[PDB]
Amino acid sequence: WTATSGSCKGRCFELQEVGPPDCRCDNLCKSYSSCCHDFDELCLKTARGWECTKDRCGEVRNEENACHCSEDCLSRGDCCTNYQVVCKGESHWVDDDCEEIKVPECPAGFVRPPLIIFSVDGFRASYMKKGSKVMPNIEKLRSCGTHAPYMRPVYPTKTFPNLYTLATGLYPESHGIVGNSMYDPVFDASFHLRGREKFNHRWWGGQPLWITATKQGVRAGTFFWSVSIPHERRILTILQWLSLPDNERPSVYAFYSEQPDFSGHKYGPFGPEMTNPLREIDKTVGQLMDGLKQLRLHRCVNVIFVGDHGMEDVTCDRTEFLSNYLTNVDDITLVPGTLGRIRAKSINNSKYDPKTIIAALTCKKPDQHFKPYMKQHLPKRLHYANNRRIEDIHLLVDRRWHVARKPLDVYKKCFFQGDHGFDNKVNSMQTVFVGYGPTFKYRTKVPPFENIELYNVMCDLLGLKPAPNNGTHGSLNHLLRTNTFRPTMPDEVSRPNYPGIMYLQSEFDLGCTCDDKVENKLEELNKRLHTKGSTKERHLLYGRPAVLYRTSYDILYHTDFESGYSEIFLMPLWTSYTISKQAEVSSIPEHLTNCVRPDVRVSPGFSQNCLAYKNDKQMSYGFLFPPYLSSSPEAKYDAFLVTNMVPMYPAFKRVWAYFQRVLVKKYASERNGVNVISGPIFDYNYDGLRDTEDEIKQYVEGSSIPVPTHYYSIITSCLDFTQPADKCDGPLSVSSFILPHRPDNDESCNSSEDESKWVEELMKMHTARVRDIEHLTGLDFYRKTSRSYSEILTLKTYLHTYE
Ligand SMILES: *[C@@H]1O[C@H](CO)[C@@H](O[C@@H]2O[C@H](CO)[C@@H](O[C@@H]3O[C@H](CO[C@H]4O[C@H](CO[C@H]5O[C@H](CO)[C@@H](O)[C@H](O)[C@@H]5O)[C@@H](O)[C@H](O[C@H]5O[C@H](CO)[C@@H](O)[C@H](O)[C@@H]5O[C@H]5O[C@H](CO)[C@@H](O)[C@H](O)[C@@H]5O)[C@@H]4O)[C@@H](O)[C@H](O[C@H]4O[C@H](CO)[C@@H](O)[C@H](O)[C@@H]4O[C@H]4O[C@H](CO)[C@@H](O)[C@H](O)[C@@H]4O)[C@@H]3O)[C@H](O)[C@H]2NC(C)=O)[C@H](O)[C@H]1NC(C)=O
Ligand SMILES: O=C(/C=C/c1ccc(OC(F)(F)F)cc1)N1CC[C@@H]2CN(C(=O)N3CCc4[nH]ncc4C3)C[C@@H]2CC1
Ligand SMILES: [Ca+2]
Ligand SMILES: [Zn+2]
Ligand SMILES: [Zn+2]
Repeated sequence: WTATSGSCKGRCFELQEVGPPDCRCDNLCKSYSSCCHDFDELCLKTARGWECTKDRCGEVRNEENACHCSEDCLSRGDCCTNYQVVCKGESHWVDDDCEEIKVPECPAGFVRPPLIIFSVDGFRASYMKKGSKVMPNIEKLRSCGTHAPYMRPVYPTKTFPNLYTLATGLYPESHGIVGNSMYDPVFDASFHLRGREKFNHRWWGGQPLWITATKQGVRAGTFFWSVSIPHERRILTILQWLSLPDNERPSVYAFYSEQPDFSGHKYGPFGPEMTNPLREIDKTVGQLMDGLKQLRLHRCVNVIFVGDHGMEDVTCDRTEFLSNYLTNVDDITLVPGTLGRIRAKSINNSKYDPKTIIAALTCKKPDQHFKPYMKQHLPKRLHYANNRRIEDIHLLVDRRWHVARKPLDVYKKCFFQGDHGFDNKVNSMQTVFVGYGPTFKYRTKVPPFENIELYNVMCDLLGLKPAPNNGTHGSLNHLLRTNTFRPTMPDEVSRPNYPGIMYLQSEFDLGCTCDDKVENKLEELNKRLHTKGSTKERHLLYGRPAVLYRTSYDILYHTDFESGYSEIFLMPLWTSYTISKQAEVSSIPEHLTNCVRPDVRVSPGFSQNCLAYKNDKQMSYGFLFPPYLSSSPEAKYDAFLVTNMVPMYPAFKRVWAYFQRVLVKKYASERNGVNVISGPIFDYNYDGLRDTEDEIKQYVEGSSIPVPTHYYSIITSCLDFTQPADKCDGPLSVSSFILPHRPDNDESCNSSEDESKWVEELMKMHTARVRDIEHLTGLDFYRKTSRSYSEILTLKTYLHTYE
């Protein structure tokens, strides 16, 4: 109920919100159907239009007009944005040569530079270059300010997940808006694009920028705009707010445009009809900047121009139908489109089974345009699992395609040529970022980065303390002129032990054998130095990783590698080695095929044993440092120590062996040496975070040896590849993966083929950030470099995309 009998007289776009059942006048009262009777008359004036003409100059104030050209208009804060150009012979912002803003130049009574977020829906990254001819304002912002070639959105590359991620710094799995459409089994309620449940507080988690500002004493405009309010009225409302008195004036604002997403759906990303929406957006930017100039704020305000996701070519005829795969199609509910989420239709049907659903969707058609996953097996870079709103079964859909339940869903609901939502590393899904103003750098290109990182920066732009979020605070300090947040390395929690030789061979009863008994002052003193750390500078290039939790572990030195061995998990947490360009691959000699050797530095009670692997018919083992890369015949025996061994499924061994035998040497050649850090990850509860000892769901049968959910590697070299990995003076270059440790290779449909046709493809899909591995392991890498710490943070957020 709303008693709409109140008035918006002197209340137009009020900032505080008045509670029911009184009538509202804010920029969202339309969407709630709760505006006062006179809202349109008073607050949405349209008369005479949005521009001053020559004949309106010095007119007599007529309050009916959308905006004004009367002499009193500047004091009132309500001129049309081109008033000074027509009536005072001033020039448009876009026509001025751009001059570095070295110091904020703000009017008296402005305590901080204000921030304006200019958000544009569906603004594909390539529009910046391809549309630059018809976007002079946006192109001036871009080239004078700070820009990225693109910004990576979050998955799913939908509007609500991405807009709320921008506002919070959180993965959708954490903020709770995991799609445009959601079912919550605990509330037993659905969230829809169209309807009233989406207004409920309970859906929205974390702490968005406007709330963070408010709680810390920084005033905010209201970010959201009812569709029916024209863009020109949005721009004027923001400029009016900027003219309020100091104690009433907000410091942070947002504009939002439904374009170009809206037209993009109809016409495709580059439909010839897409030029006009792009002109229109640019005209709107021009109005803002012209408007700020009039207020003398154009060298004072920080402006962020930012998109939520891109747009792809997608038609009716590229739809896969689940009814061509499943017999029991009427037993399932599908959330359809550019991603698929499946659950049971009724809670009271016990003949429903996910195992059989996945199976029926798995590599069934030669050309299949989607792949099923249990949510925990999705690539960890997507971070899309740890929410009760994300259904257990997920379909990742190929760019350009749809999934639907039955064909009727598509012709009785072609209309559309564009869509988005796909995997967030797909090129067509990337979006834009440009910062312009006093706190941003001048004429600066920065590398691509992810939208989760912005909340932190926007908080810095405003002097705010960000709420806990998924950004890495400091990783974007290179966008900023000043206002840097200067982070410090986390302290190490566990220090390592350094075991010498403490055990005789006969103390071990591991069921292992090795033919190593075939046997020198000079050369024995020398391998002893190797065990004490003499070649650690070669193999541990950036310091040892810090363990950021309470645990018990040993550092183990060898000729060819170094590891941090956990006495709790009975395996290394990490193993580190360097492979130069000149290094040769050898094979595992005949006599050492089944060789496993006891490590006289580590008690039998802290070791794996071979018998458990003998007995467990599903489980085999593999090695973290690869024997294929041993520097010498004598060094090769080090690679067979029971402390270099890790549990692997025979199907996964296929993937790992190819990686270690072929790919590592390939990267060494291509990058001029590589440093490799490899290890296990235990994430049974799929929260992206290291599991503790009491959370391990699977052990090698009959033993306390835990089975990893994933294996990672981090592969570092010199950004300038004319310098070797082990002798790099400058910035570093990195790529990483987090390979799921699966008992079959069902994920890769061509796996019955040679590893050269499918293994590297699988790794690319599971590319990762060093930061991703950090959360999963509780380790901190790159502790000792010659690089600045902010630069290292940037390196840790880097994702190698292969697009
Ligand atoms: C990305 O970043 C985010 C944020 O940094 C990371 O997510 C955080 O991760 C933490 C660890 O996983 C987690 O700590 C929890 O906190 C539990 C209580 O949290 C509630 O309150 C939160 C704070 O709100 C206030 O925030 C500010 C301060 O900044 C205040 O000033 C305000 O006044 C605010 O009110 C709140 O954010 C949180 O909301 C979540 O849950 C709601 C759903 O009910 C959603 O609305 C919302 O979207 C959040 O939902 C996400 O997170 C939850 C997990 O919390 C998850 O279920 C969802 O899937 C979704 O992803 C809460 O309302 C606290 O209870 C926890 O302590 C338990 O576990 C520990 C384990 O050590 C035990 O010691 C302890 O006993 C306790 O266990 C008890 O309960 C168990 C289960 O019932 C039981 O087994 C046991 O026996 C015990 O009884 C723990 O400390 C943060 O909540 C979380 N924050 C957010 C926003 O998500 C994330 O990890 C990062 N991701 C990556 C990959 O790095
Ligand atoms: O104008 C906006 C958004 C502006 C904006 C600007 C910057 C942002 O990013 C950041 F953080 F970087 F600044 C994020 C958003 N929108 C967003 C899309 C939906 C939201 N909505 C709703 O009806 N609801 C969504 C939210 C909300 N608040 N109160 C009710 C409702 C329901 C209708 C519709 C209006 C237009
Ligand atoms: Ca976990
Ligand atoms: Zn969108
Ligand atoms: Zn859209």
